[PDB]
Amino acid sequence: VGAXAXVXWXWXWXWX
Amino acid sequence: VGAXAXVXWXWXWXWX
Repeated sequence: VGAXAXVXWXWXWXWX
Repeated sequence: VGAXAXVXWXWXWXWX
């Protein structure tokens, strides 16, 4: 979660 | 991964 990969910013799901 | 939860900083595994 949050920032990098997963649920949030960068990779996987959400933004970036 | 990275910063928040998962593999890295904050929650789950790594630091914080």
